[PDB]
Amino acid sequence: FESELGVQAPTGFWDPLGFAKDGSMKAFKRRRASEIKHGRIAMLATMGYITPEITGKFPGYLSPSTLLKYDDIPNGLGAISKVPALGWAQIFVYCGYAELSQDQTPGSPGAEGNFGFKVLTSSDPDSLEKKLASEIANGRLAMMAFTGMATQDGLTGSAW
Amino acid sequence: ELGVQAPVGFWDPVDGNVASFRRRRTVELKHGRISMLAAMGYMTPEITGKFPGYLSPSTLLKYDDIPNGLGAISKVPALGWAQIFVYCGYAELSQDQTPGSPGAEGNFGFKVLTSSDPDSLEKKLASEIANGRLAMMAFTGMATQDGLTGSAW
Amino acid sequence: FEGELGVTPPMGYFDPLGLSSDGDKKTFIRRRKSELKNGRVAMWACMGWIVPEWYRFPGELSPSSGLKFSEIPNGMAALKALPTEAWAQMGAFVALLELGPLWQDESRAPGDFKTCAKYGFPMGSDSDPVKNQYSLNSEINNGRLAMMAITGMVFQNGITGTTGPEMWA
Amino acid sequence: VITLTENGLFAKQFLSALAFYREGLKPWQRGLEIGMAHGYFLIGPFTSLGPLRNTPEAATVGLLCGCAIVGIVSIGGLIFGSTIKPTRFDKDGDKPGAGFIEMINWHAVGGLGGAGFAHALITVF
Amino acid sequence: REAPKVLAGTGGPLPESFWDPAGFTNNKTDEELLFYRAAELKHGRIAMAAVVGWFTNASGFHYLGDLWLKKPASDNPIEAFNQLSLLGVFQMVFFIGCLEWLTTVPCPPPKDAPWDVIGMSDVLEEDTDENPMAEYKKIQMQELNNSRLAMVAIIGLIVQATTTG
Ligand code: CLA
Ligand code: CLA
Ligand code: CLA
Ligand SMILES: CC1=C(/C=C/C(C)=C/C=C/C(C)=C/C=C/C=C(C)/C=C/C=C(C)/C=C/C2=C(C)CCCC2(C)C)C(C)(C)CCC1
Repeated sequence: FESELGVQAPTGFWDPLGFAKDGSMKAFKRRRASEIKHGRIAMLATMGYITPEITGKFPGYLSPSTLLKYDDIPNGLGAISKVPALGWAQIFVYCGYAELSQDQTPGSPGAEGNFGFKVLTSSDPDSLEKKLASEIANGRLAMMAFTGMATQDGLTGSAW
Repeated sequence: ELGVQAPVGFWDPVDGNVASFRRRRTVELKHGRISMLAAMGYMTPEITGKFPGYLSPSTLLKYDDIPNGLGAISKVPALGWAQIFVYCGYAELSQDQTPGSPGAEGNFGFKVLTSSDPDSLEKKLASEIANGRLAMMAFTGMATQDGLTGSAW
Repeated sequence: FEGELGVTPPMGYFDPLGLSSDGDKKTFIRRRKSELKNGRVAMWACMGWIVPEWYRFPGELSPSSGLKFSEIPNGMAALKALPTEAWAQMGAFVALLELGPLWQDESRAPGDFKTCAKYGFPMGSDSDPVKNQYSLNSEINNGRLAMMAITGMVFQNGITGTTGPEMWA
Repeated sequence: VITLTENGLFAKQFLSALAFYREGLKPWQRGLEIGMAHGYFLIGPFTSLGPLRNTPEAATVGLLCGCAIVGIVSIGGLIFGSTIKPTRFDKDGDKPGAGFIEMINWHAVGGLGGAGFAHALITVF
Repeated sequence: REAPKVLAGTGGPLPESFWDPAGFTNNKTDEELLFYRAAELKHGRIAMAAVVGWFTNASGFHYLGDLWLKKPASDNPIEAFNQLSLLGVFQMVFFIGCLEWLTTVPCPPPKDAPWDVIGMSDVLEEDTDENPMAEYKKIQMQELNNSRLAMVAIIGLIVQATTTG
């Protein structure tokens, strides 16, 4: 496989470690499904750190019983022990459905990153590849940005 | 057909298909039912009081000690609302939308529509969805009231 | 068996004692699998003696024993100084490799494993002996060299009684 | 009369894959495998709860006794192969019972090896 | 259904109710569905033994582990795992590793019924009409329904133990 949505321009078929010399045709889609899912999580993850930094923490109470003004929970690592395990369980449940929804089993329409969002469905103006490639490329950038951001929040100690 | 109403048309300045509308319809009716349950559910801890009582887990003879519209918690009934959440899932995994051949039909277990009073299609199917839409806005508006405008009444 | 992947210019087809004069293609397959596997173990073993003489891993081998990687003796004395539970877990792990991933399929190439890559990199490829005839020979000769060396290093430790400068003059 | 424990799929494949029955094994390989198993196992009953179980060595005695048991059963196997002479392991056109005798000799060798390996593990660890 | 007919009449609350309220089986092939069942039965069979092992250990019967540690281990099975000597755990892993090796490579189950690890399919009938027998489908239900209950049961034990003691 050398002609999918991943080959943008600055690098060609970038497989230095040779996962494609033996990458089966379904393995590409499986790994592509992994890449699309990873990239979309990273975009949500990145927003989830840069947005509470500039925009203040949620005006609210997070847990109506355990006094969480969103300000005692820091933006970054360590918030895992600050957010309640149930608010952690409830986001785990919500993400649990989002895959136990319309299936992403091998060969299913959910297995190539298609789920039915269609926020940006341009009327096929030679832009379906543009939006697809942009999502993949941004997800690749978001994953790299997050890992640096995670190391930023860890090695320094807090936030950035 | 179905939920098309009278004061407005298809009200789609944004689905607009068949299969996608069917899934959206299932979401619409589902959200409608909960709001109607929640709206009338919120008015009851008000007049008629916090009706509950009897021997409950860590809440024996609890007169629905979960106060306010949000319910709070503090091991008062709201922890028992998780049992409502769990048993709500049981009906959501047994009598669900995957075997729900029409939009949001659960085969009418109660048979209320078998001439007991509701009817198939026509106004009743349109009245259910329209009432659900009103309650969903009402429940959300009631959520704003409890948050920063006192309590319900 | 000249032309099999193991013939090299220094000796051609060595077979001095004539241990494979008759065909016995089954015997050659078994002995080749042993030659590759013993070479790979020897190659990993040969690096296992050199590196501790320069670098030691930072942490503790058995944190609930005080034992840290530094104080474990090198060579054939760690067997009686590394706790028996430690060595038993290596045996269990090598058992996993020999029974699970690194299980030589009969139909596959002599040293081919159905889960490892071109030099052994975990996560793999099916072998292509004709194209890779250079590296397959390179592995055998390096394994052949390692087997001589590791037999040396263990022998050096057996006589000198250490792993320091005297063990390797 | 087919039963689960002898004629089930797992039972059939387990019996067929034993060293005595495994396809493609040279007789010396079957002997070596069986002997390694026997020699490794036989050390235990002597080095523990033996006459010298509490002595400082207490294991070389077990090693000697296990090697003796392996040798005795190997002698019995040689008697069996020189009297009954099973011919199911002989290759075509060979002295009858030669395969069985080779299997028994390599069982003796494997018993020595397994006993020594068990003793080495006990002493080292 | 087509392909889910190979695992038909074997799940649901009642025996002939294909539950699947996530579409995990539709569009999947026959071998994949059979492999999914092989995962289900293997999880359930271990779960049944796991629950039994949990109860015979949470009541005070941990002989091998009381006689190896030379002290009565704690009744809490999670905490007793830590106290159990590391030699015992490694041997426990190795024994299961040998069993898992034994079933897979030397004595593989068939490819049409990948859960027949004992291999009854070569002596079983499963398709006769007798009443005082041929209830093998019913005993398949009891294995599956019990095992499914054991799967959620053992998770409840572990989750509650690791959280609310
Ligand atoms: C979850 C991560 C992930 C996965 C599954 C994929 C998967 C894929 N990418 Mg991809 N990619 C990623 C991340 C990932 N990518 C990131 C972060 C970048 C930005 C650098 C890219 C940039 C990129 C380009 C430019 C192209 C692809 C292409 C592809 C496809 C074929 C290549 C292949 O087999 O890659 C398999 C990938 C893996 C097996 C990932 C292994 C990662 C290793 C184990 C670690 C790498 C080092 C890591 C950064 C260390 C982190 C440090 C940390 C420990 C502290 C395949 C669908 C090509 C394509 O679409 O061809 C049609 C293509 O042209 N990708
Ligand atoms: C769960 C919510 C939900 C869902 C899924 C639907 C679904 C549907 N509605 Mg419906 N509706 C709802 C709530 C909902 N409704 C409420 C609360 C009202 C009362 C105002 C209505 C009033 C209404 C009318 C009058 C009509 C419909 C119709 C329809 C159908 C086609 C319309 C369409 O494509 O919309 C697609 C819309 C979206 C994809 C956007 C979803 C909503 C976004 C996410 C937010 C909207 C703004 C919100 C107020 C801000 C929330 C803030 C919050 C984050 C704090 C479709 C089945 C039409 C119909 O019958 O068609 C046959 C029709 O005529 N609806
Ligand atoms: C290892 C777990 C596992 C697996 C692989 C299967 C596999 C199967 N089940 Mg099954 N089941 C299980 C556990 C499992 N089951 C448990 C615990 C229960 C009790 C509720 C059931 C109850 C059940 C019924 C009632 C029926 C099946 C059926 C089936 C078959 C259809 C495929 C299917 O449903 O999805 C296969 C794929 C999965 C099950 C994916 C596993 C679940 C995913 C990973 C998400 C779950 C994560 C969870 C939410 C969080 C974990 C903690 C949790 C305990 C809270 C298939 C052979 C149907 C059948 O064959 O009938 C003819 C059927 O009717 N199952
Ligand atoms: C209890 C149990 C059981 C059983 C088990 C068994 C039966 C076991 C056995 C085991 C065994 C029985 C093991 C063994 C092993 C052995 C080994 C491991 C050996 C080795 C050896 C070696 C290695 C050797 C080598 C050598 C040789 C060959 C010769 C020369 C010298 C030398 C030394 C080099 C069952 C399952 C029923 C159930 C429950 C549990």
